[PDB]
Amino acid sequence: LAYLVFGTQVDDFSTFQECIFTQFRIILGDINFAEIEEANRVLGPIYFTTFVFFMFFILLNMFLAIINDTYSEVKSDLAQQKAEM
Amino acid sequence: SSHWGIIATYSGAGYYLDLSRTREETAAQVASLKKNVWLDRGTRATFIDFSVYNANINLFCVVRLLVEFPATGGVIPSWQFQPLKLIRYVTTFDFFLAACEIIFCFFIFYYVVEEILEIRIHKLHYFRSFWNCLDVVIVVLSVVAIGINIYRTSNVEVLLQFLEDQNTFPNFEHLAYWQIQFNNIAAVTVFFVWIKLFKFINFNRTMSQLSTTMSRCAKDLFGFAIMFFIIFLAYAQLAYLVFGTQVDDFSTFQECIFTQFRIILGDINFAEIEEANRVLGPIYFTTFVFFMFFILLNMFLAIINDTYSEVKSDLAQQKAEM
Amino acid sequence: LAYLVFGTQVDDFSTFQECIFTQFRIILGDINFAEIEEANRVLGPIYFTTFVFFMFFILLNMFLAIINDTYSEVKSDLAQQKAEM
Amino acid sequence: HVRFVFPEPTADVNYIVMLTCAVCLVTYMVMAAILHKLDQLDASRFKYEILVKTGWGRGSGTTAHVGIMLYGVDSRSGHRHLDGDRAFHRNSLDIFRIATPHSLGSVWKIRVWHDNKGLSPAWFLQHVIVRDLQTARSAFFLVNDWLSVETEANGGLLRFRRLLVAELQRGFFDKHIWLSIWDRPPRSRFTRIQRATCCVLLICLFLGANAVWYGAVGDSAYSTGHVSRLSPLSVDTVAVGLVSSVVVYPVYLAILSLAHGLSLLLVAVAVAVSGWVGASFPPGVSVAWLLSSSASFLASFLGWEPLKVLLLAKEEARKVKRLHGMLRSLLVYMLFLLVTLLASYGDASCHGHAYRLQSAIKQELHSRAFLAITRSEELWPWMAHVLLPYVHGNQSSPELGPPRLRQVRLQEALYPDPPGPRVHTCSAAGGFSTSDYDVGWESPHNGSGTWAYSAPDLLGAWSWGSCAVYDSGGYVQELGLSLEESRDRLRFLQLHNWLDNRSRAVFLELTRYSPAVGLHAAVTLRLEFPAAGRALAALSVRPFALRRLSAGLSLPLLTSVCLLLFAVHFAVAEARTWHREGRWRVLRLGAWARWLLVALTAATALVRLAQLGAADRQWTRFVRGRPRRFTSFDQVAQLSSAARGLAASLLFLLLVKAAQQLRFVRQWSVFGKTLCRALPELLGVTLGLVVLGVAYAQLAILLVSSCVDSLWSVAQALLVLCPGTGLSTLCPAESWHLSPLLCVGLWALRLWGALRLGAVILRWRYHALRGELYRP
Amino acid sequence: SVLRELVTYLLFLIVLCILTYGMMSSNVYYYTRMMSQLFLDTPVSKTEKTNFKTLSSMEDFWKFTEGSLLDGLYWNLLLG
Ligand SMILES: CCCCCCCC(=O)OC[C@H](COP(=O)([O-])O)OC(=O)CCCCCCC
Ligand SMILES: [Ca+2]
Repeated sequence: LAYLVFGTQVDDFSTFQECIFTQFRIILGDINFAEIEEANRVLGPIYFTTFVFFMFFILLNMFLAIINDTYSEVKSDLAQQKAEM
Repeated sequence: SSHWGIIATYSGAGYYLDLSRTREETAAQVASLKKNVWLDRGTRATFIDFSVYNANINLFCVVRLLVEFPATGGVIPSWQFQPLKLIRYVTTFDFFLAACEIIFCFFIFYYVVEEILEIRIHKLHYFRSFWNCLDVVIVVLSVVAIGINIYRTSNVEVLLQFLEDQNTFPNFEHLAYWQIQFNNIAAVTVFFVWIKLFKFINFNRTMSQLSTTMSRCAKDLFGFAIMFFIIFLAYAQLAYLVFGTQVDDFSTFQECIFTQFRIILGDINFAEIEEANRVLGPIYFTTFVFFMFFILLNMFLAIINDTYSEVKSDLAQQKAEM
Repeated sequence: LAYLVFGTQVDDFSTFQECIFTQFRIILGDINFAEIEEANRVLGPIYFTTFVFFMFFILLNMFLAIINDTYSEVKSDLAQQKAEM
Repeated sequence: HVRFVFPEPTADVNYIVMLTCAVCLVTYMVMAAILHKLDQLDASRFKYEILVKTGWGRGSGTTAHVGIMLYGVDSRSGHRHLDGDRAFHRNSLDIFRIATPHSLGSVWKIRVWHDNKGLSPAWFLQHVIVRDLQTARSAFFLVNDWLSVETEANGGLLRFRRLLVAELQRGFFDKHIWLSIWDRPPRSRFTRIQRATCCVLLICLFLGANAVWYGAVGDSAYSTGHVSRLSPLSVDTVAVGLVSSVVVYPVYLAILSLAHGLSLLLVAVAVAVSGWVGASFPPGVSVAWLLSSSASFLASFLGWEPLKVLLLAKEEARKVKRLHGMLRSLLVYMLFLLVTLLASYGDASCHGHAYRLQSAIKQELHSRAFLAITRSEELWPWMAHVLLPYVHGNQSSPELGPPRLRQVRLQEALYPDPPGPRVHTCSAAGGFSTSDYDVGWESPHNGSGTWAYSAPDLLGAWSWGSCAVYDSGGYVQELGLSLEESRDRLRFLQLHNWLDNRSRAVFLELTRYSPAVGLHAAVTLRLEFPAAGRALAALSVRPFALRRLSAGLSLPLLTSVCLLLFAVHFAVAEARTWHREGRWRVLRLGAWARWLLVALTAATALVRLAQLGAADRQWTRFVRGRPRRFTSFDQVAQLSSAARGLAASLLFLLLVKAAQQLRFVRQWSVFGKTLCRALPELLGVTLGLVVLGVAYAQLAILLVSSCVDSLWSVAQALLVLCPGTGLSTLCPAESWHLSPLLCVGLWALRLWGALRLGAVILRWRYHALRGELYRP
Repeated sequence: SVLRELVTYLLFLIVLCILTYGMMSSNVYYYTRMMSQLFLDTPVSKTEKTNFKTLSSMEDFWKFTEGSLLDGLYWNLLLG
């Protein structure tokens, strides 16, 4: 989506791999957004806001939820098979 | 036609000049315009328009420069450079692209007829799936894009009229407008088509677990997102009312929303917000940061973590017990 | 790996200590990525993307998993063996 | 004629109408949701708890019920079709209790109706033997009187005084549509949402009718604006409200299922028309419209609805009372929210225009050059090059009053320029001169010289500045002579060395006025010089709208008085519940919430009224003489700003409160509870984090002290770990001593991974709260 | 017993948090940075836009050693 929208104006989305790297740098907060918002006034900020929301408030929490559940289950069943037999 | 600039939406009328093909004559014309004062206190907007071709790669470029003079004084410039392709069929790759476009139209017809064959009698409700909604929005966007493309490429009479005599002004603004519209529609359609791929990744017991978790979590995620957005907009309106006349980062409500989203990433500039209000400036920032990272980011985790653990517990208690 | 790849070009990976400190600052969001991509067009972005992904979504979540499991177990044993008489 | 002239001649938008219709629709959307639950929940003391056996007559074998009606002060009840064992046998007594919550009184008003399942009962039922059990709303007095077929024997505890007077007590709070949504008796076909939908439609088309009158049929001589007074004259507001009510009232009776969706379509088109015709409204024709709508509603609530009436087993009643209280709370909160919304968001267009105006004023005053100041004696070319052309130039600059100059003397000279490094920030701080002087320099030779004292006034104090904080006074130089002699006066002041030596700041400030947008602006520049030579610069442009009390009953005045009455109502309601439980009402939200809400509500109105008074005072002072004085509107521009902030703060609280009211949905009630029970844990985590941060911060600040600029690895590993942006980029410039609160927020953004520790706690608590609301 | 330890620790901490105040409140940092700007970033001469922090050649060093260095050493100075 970012490549098709900003692919001829921004220069952080000139190529597909540049889009991937720029998306990885958005997470760490290293972009302008002054050039993203002016290259396209509508559908420009929509991409930014939805990307930030879904990356921070959904996917990171799912990663941590999976890790927490797996660690708890592993500790529980090693404490079950051991010290009880 | 209307433009939708930054301050207002300007009509397609006004007072105009077509310049010359030579530097000397255009310089004389603009000197004459400047001498007999043309821009005065009543001037509200000014446009400059032209185009170039670049025959090496067959691709026109349309350039528009706008300067707005608000009633309160000052100058606001903006610009637009748009490339177009109006002579499509020159090479074999263009014919290949045309064939692919025809294939796309056939695929869209197949999808819509498959949709209507099913919606007719089979499962009259059909809307409690969320995959049918995605299919219908995809086909609606695709047919809109096809209609825009047909309406836009069918007439190029401006280009044909310009090719009669080439000492006139070529008017390509509508073509650029519709090219931008088509690009937006196609990008959104591609995004949704790629999202639709989740319908088929259930090949083992881990994909189904995650999909079930997300489906069972969506409801109460919505329930808490209502509160999250209410608090977000409550902060945004306070920022708009307090800092909206001095900071240029809160000058409009949507800009307040964007700045608040940028604060989460850490892309904040404190050097201007701090002196806009010595009190209620730092208070807003610190309370926003604490209650956004320490409180509201963690309730999402609590909910997701609870539903995932419950899904796994149910799937492991049903199994190995039957 | 970063020292061996970007050692002679970047000036942030000129010495091993600088490599370590630069990685620590990358975790906290102090990316440059311009000379990183200029120095080596492939295997330069690969390092950045893999490092960011693993350090942001996987590796730093295990500390929280350990803390969460310990807190749950402590609370359970303190509230179940006590607060019953 | 003609009477429907085409509206919408422009594109501007009026926010008052949109906000009020949005509020009126949201309140209906929430009221219907609560009323649906109320109706689905109840879709299932007048007497005492003693026996009602009657055995004084025989020959009454017929399976029928009886009705005990007890009227009173808003208390009534019907019959009681219970399930007993006698089942109305041959000459048997029907004694049983009843679930009648009618809280009647011990007055002589009770009706006993004996029906007849076919044959009439010949038994003489005296009364029910009861004296005083729960409320004692009647007495056991024998009647044993027969009535008509399935009729009621009128008694104590067919003239025209009793034919339809019974309806005067029955439908008094039932046909009156307003005060009947929570007072509907059972067995009625109203569904308790119909009586809400109809009244919502009713108020909707009052709003629409008032808007269309004010927008489209003003052809009298135009009936408004030119010959209308904003203040109500009992004709401009009340008379139109009454006629707007009468001309469209009958459709309410006409509409009084599928016929109900057209009601929603009608209200939708009504609000659409109101918004469409509502665009072209002056500020007066909107407050007048609001007052007319309020008057119409008040008329329809007092003098019309009353004139249309002529033609497990114990705790299920707590919920209905709780919901009845909830409705009143909801209406109060909607009204308060509407008042706050009108107070804060009535001039958004002015907000955008003010931002643009201040930006333009800064950028055409060469703000870059002014802040690019190098010393304290080249500002005279600055004034001669960019200031005088900006003021006296024949271009867009309506000044509204000549400029002024007010410098300081400090009554003591200063040392020369410092060789090498200069003063840190504001070194060499002494006193301030306040005595008279003469022309050229401070030396009165005959009397009151040109350099007068110019004593401070009582307005727009200070301006917490770099060196010190002056309030109002200085060396008042008029700098007038608008046409051509302003430059001559500046040259004479420079040549005579007006403020050459011993001069702290300049404090130049005049005015602005944007005739198009309709907003004024106060510009204030200062060139505070800490040391002789190099100087600083600081300018502030405050745009504001000059509205004054003498303009009538403008929207801010109405919102201010409504906020004041809300504040006093909250104050008395809080004082009652404070005095009723005496003392020790502590360790709760309680006072520390109600008192603070009252404080905000009162402060908002008080500051707005003070701003309105100050604006009028300054304006009437300015009209005295224009080419004579300055009048320094700078104070008013401050007050408005403060007022705005206060209102914004108030609205913030209200919005937050709305969130905590989402717990009324059963599945959504957990989120509020969890955050309430994890507070001690979260506070402990924050205390630990801040102690660790203080320790590390003191380590870091005491660790370097060297300025080596080299890889001191042992000392670097601790200091330069997050110092690439923390050492001199996060907030080391001046925020460490100007805004200590901002530093902790800036360092919590950087180290936001630590704040994930809350996820360790909240999660657990959430899990616990899903083990006590599902299984038990 | 715990109260005695608490009060003696608070005394030992209140003495220490003000003993360190006299170490960081001596404005030594201001003097060091004043000297750093005095000696480092001042240009070698008005005709060269270079300073000690951006030296690149031996001739730049010879210019610096007869220039800003002498000005800083010669104009509370020159211990020995
Ligand atoms: C001795 C106390 C140990 C505290 C454990 C801190 C755990 C933690 O920081 O979690 C990682 C945090 C948020 O998660 P992630 O998505 O970035 O991996 O991401 C970050 O850490 C980036 C912020 C920098 C962390 C600074 C460490 C205080
Ligand atoms: Ca389908």
